Amino acid sequence: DIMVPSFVYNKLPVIHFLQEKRAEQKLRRVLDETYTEWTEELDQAHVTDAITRSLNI
Amino acid sequence: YKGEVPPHYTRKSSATIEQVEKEIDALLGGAEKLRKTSTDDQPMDKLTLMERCLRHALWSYHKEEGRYDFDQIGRWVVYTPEDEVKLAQLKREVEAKEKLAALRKR
Amino acid sequence: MQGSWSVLKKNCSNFFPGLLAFAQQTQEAYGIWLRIYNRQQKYGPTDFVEQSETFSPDYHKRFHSQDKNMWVDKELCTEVSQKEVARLMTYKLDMWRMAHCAGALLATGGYAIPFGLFWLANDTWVPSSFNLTGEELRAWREAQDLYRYRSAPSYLTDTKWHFDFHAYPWNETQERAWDDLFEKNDVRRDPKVVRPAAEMYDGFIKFELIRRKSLRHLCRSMNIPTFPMLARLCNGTRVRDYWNLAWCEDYMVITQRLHESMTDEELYDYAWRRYLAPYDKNLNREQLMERVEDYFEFLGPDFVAHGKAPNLVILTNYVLGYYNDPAYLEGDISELDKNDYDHLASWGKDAFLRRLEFENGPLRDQVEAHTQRLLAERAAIAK
Amino acid sequence: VGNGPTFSTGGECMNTCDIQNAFPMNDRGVRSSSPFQEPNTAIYDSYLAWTYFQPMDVHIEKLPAPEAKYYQRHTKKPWDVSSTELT
Amino acid sequence: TLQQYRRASQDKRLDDLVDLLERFKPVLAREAIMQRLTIKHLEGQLGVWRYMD
Ligand SMILES: CCCCCCCCCCCCCCCCCC(=O)OC[C@H](COP(=O)([O-])OCC(O)COP(=O)([O-])OC[C@@H](COC(=O)CCCCCCCCCCCCCCCCC)OC(=O)CCCCCCCCCCCCCCCCC)OC(=O)CCCCCCCCCCCCCCCCC
Ligand SMILES: CCCCCCCCCCCCCCCCCC(=O)OC[C@H](COP(=O)([O-])OCC(O)COP(=O)([O-])OC[C@@H](COC(=O)CCCCCCCCCCCCCCCCC)OC(=O)CCCCCCCCCCCCCCCCC)OC(=O)CCCCCCCCCCCCCCCCC
Ligand SMILES: CCCCCCCCCCCCCCCCCC(=O)OC[C@H](COP(=O)([O-])OCC(O)COP(=O)([O-])OC[C@@H](COC(=O)CCCCCCCCCCCCCCCCC)OC(=O)CCCCCCCCCCCCCCCCC)OC(=O)CCCCCCCCCCCCCCCCC
Ligand SMILES: CCCCCCCCCCCCCCCCCC(=O)OC[C@H](COP(=O)([O-])OCC(O)COP(=O)([O-])OC[C@@H](COC(=O)CCCCCCCCCCCCCCCCC)OC(=O)CCCCCCCCCCCCCCCCC)OC(=O)CCCCCCCCCCCCCCCCC
Ligand SMILES: CCCCCCCCCCCCCCCCCC(=O)OC[C@H](COP(=O)([O-])OCC(O)COP(=O)([O-])OC[C@@H](COC(=O)CCCCCCCCCCCCCCCCC)OC(=O)CCCCCCCCCCCCCCCCC)OC(=O)CCCCCCCCCCCCCCCCC
Ligand SMILES: CCCCCCCCCCCCO[C@@H]1O[C@H](CO)[C@@H](O[C@H]2O[C@H](CO)[C@@H](O)[C@H](O)[C@H]2O)[C@H](O)[C@H]1O
Repeated sequence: DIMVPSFVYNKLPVIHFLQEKRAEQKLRRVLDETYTEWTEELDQAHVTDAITRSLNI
Repeated sequence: YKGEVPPHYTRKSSATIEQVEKEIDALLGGAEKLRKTSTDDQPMDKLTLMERCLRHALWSYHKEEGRYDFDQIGRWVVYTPEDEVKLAQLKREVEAKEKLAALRKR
Repeated sequence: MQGSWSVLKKNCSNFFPGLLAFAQQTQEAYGIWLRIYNRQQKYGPTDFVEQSETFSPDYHKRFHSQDKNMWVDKELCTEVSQKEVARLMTYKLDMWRMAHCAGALLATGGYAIPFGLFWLANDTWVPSSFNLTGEELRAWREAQDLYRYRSAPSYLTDTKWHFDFHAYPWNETQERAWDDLFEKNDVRRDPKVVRPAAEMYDGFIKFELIRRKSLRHLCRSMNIPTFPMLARLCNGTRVRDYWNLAWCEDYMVITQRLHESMTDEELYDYAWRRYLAPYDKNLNREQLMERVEDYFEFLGPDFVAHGKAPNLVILTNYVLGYYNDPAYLEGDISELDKNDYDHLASWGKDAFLRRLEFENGPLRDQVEAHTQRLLAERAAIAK
Repeated sequence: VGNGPTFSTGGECMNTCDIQNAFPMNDRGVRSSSPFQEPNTAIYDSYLAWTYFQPMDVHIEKLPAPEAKYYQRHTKKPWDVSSTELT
Repeated sequence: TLQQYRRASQDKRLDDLVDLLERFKPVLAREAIMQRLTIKHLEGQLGVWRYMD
């Protein structure tokens, strides 16, 4: 009735703060893993050059 | 050059990109009053981080699809000089192919 | 699970058929265990067979050592099949509970009968053989899962709190592993990220130094009877035997890829015996396979290479994390619009409360300035 | 404003307690008496110093109510008793 | 042909975006709950039992 409730009450703030920090850490890790991917595709100039070779020009 | 068609992947969900964009807009619209701007060098907020991540993913998907809206891509995707360089290359290629069409049609 | 009259009737009806089935299972499991024990004694390492002594560095109390007193029989498939091992494990659980009940009966003579009535009214401690139909088996499994839910969070909190209050991780990767190990089951934990916590806790506490209270919590979470607990080296022996059998079966399955060919119900039972898949979650084959593969990955390549599993304490914490459901929250958000201290409104504010409101209210700056100016004037007059 | 109590403090000054970092600090430099944010927290100096928070009428931009799906967790168990019911 | 190539990757990205949205929604819900709790706290009408619940 008295002791355990008082100690739980004393615990509450630190746990709340630590859990808030943990959530912010999760969000930060989520953000840090985002990178914009740039893909390289075969230049069409080579395709045009090959077309010329097929044209036998 | 590409290789071969990659193995089929099944959407574990089902929603159009338009539906996703509308959902994102609704989610970010309710927090506009709470959302507060700050200096670039200052730490960001939860709303700002969520908006940046969502818009980055959305605009990356759009650019991959073909909706080359550079005005928003330069805002929600540019975070590195490499991004700016590859965007410039993409912006010249896109706008050059367009011009060449008019010359080749006329 | 709380006792009920319906469960009491169910168990009373199936009491003697259950005992007969238990006796038949006892014969079969004795045969299986005889085979396994002979194989261990013949091909087991010298330390394992001789029961090498490992003493704690503080009070020199002997306890089973994971490296020496636990051995994985890579070639057990020749003599014993996976199904036989699972049968042996289930019978070990049932025999433990039945042995405790029989010991109580022998100790207290005919005075245990009302306690037997209490026992039969709950499916928590009755053998699986007492269920003669699918619905009864489902209810029994639900009771076992309820007990696991009741017990596991305490064990997890004990471990986490003791470590976090008496030590900290060395490097960032260990920090991430420790933080992600104790996440709620609603999220999926990557075994690769979490594995280093095993080495960290080996640095902190091995299975040979496990405390008696933590052991009691673990036994509660594993549906192992704990009364009378006695010395920590009895339930510790039970846990060691169960996990040794589980590791042998896991090695067999991994080597032979039996889980892929394993049917849905058998796969679910296999996961359940590993404390990975509660029945109340109604998991499908995809989720069961994902969790089983995660468990195998957590075991790591070294398990197949040498038969050395990670720290048993951290392994138990990881597996039991699936029973750590998110803390319940029921009620609409509108309930936050009410007031909790309306009954005090009639009392009003006394003089001290009025003073505090005046000093720390919106006019606080004005009052502070006035008070400081008055005090400065009085001090100047005094000088 | 009402005369109701607030988060209990135990007569501790949060600017010097062993867990002071868990209490947010306001602009005035006075740490809060509760995990929440308090603008008008103060410190009083009796034989021992103690932190005090005076409730006041303040408006905060209220985010719209979310859906019940995203904050309700129906994991209640027969043994579970809520803090309100316990009270 | 390119669409056939850039189809599975696009599907995975879309699913990841949906999952990210579903992951962010609970955070906003918690933030709203904390805002309401703070509002009641500043009025002196918040009990510890309610906060823990
Ligand atoms: C009539 C006199 C009565 C006297 C008073 C008694 C008072 C009650 C005390 C308890 C007595 C026993 C009760 C029955 C238990 C069931 C049998 C048994 O041992 O089950 C195995 C099982 C062993 O547990 P474990 O942890 O797996 O063992 C680890 C070992 O490594 C296991 O080794 P392993 O890993 O190599 O595996 C081996 C396993 C492999 O086998 C298998 O896997 C197959 C299955 C075998 C076991 C089957 C058990 C079935 C139990 C249920 C039976 C049916 C119940 C039906 C109920 C309803 C009926 C209507 O086989 C075994 O389990 C063999 C264990 C060794 C034998 C133990 C028995 C010794 C006593 C009997 C001989 C007496 C000789 C007297 C000579 C007199 C000369 C003058 O027993 C238990 O669960 C332990 C008992 C739990 C209760 C403990 C309560 C406190 C006891 C304190 C006693 C202190 C000394 C006495 C004084 C007390 C003063 C206060
Ligand atoms: C036919 C059948 C088949 C054959 C037989 C087969 C074998 C059967 C036997 C084996 C069965 C084993 C399994 C049993 C499972 C069930 C155990 C159990 O009881 O569960 C709780 C069970 C309910 O279980 P449940 O609802 O299923 O919940 C289970 C949960 O999982 C909750 O689980 P939990 O874990 O939370 O519960 C555990 C709880 C279990 O405990 C309890 O739950 C407490 C139960 C009693 C509560 C009583 C509350 C009400 C009090 C009323 C007071 C009187 C009111 C006024 C009456 C006015 C009448 C006119 O705590 C403990 O385990 C503590 C253990 C304590 C051990 C103590 C050891 C002492 C050793 C001493 C020191 C020695 C040191 C060494 C010295 C050496 C020296 C040389 O409790 C009850 O049913 C309560 C019954 C209350 C009866 C009425 C009040 C007493 C009436 C007395 C009448 C006296 C008449 C004569 C008077 C003469 C005067 C001259
Ligand atoms: C506001 C006021 C309210 C009212 C208050 C009333 C006044 C209370 C004031 C005093 C209270 C504190 C007293 C403390 C004393 C010191 C205790 C101590 O030092 O313990 C150390 C230590 C602590 O135990 P532990 O093993 O570490 O774990 C204890 C936890 O509670 C284990 O917890 P867990 O969670 O790990 O396990 C949970 C679960 C786990 O589930 C299981 O374990 C499976 C089921 C197991 C069933 C039992 C298996 C037993 C196997 C054999 C044990 C050895 C027998 C030795 C030979 C027999 C000796 C009698 O176990 C259970 O549910 C246990 C069920 C037990 C039910 C019985 C509890 C007593 C209720 C009253 C009935 C008797 C009334 C007599 C007086 C009235 C007569 C008219 O005790 C032991 O080592 C246990 C030794 C037990 C020996 C047998 C009992 C000897 C005492 C005399 C019995 C007389 C019987 C008379 C029959 C009727 C004649 C007419
Ligand atoms: C209603 C019934 C009433 C019953 C009353 C009787 C008492 C209760 C009965 C039993 C109750 C159940 C629970 C008992 C405790 C269980 C402990 C436990 O879990 O052990 C697990 C453990 C199993 O674990 P494990 O891994 O296999 O092996 C343990 C490891 O070695 C562990 O490795 P470690 O690293 O820990 O190694 C250390 C370990 C090493 O020890 C062991 O573990 C080995 C086993 C014990 C060996 C004990 C004998 C040592 C040599 C004695 C030499 C005496 C020579 C005297 C010559 C005199 C010539 C004139 O421990 C020690 O070093 C301790 C040594 C003993 C020191 C004794 C000091 C006594 C001081 C006396 C002060 C003065 C007294 C008053 C004045 C008297 C004189 C005027 O069990 C055992 O090893 C043996 C358990 C034996 C249980 C007791 C059996 C009771 C039989 C009762 C029969 C009589 C009944 C009378 C009834 C009367 C009417 C009612
Ligand atoms: C309603 C009330 C009615 C009246 C009630 C009357 C009450 C009388 C008050 C006086 C009683 C004092 C004794 C209290 C015992 C409980 C202590 C306890 O729970 O402490 C927790 C204590 C705290 O542990 P923890 O803090 O969790 O962890 C610390 C360590 O990590 C733990 O790590 P660990 O487990 O590895 O280390 C411990 C373990 C490590 O050691 C081992 O593993 C090796 C085991 C070696 C065993 C050696 C046995 C030697 C026996 C030789 C017999 C030779 C044959 C003789 C035959 C002819 C003569 C009969 O060593 C032991 O604990 C065993 C020590 C030797 C036990 C001897 C048998 C019990 C004697 C009880 C009577 C004592 C005198 C009483 C009168 C004076 C009182 C001032 O845990 C233990 O000690 C666990 C084991 C407990 C065993 C004793 C209890 C067994 C159950 C009793 C059954 C009989 C019931 C009779 C009922 C009578 C009703 C009237
Ligand atoms: C009341 C008491 C109740 C007791 C209950 C439990 C009883 C258990 C009995 C088990 C009997 C096993 O049977 C026993 O097995 C061992 C191990 O294979 C055999 O052991 C044999 O092979 C081993 C291994 O190569 C050799 O180290 C040993 O020298 C040799 O004898 C025994 O020759 C055999 O007799």
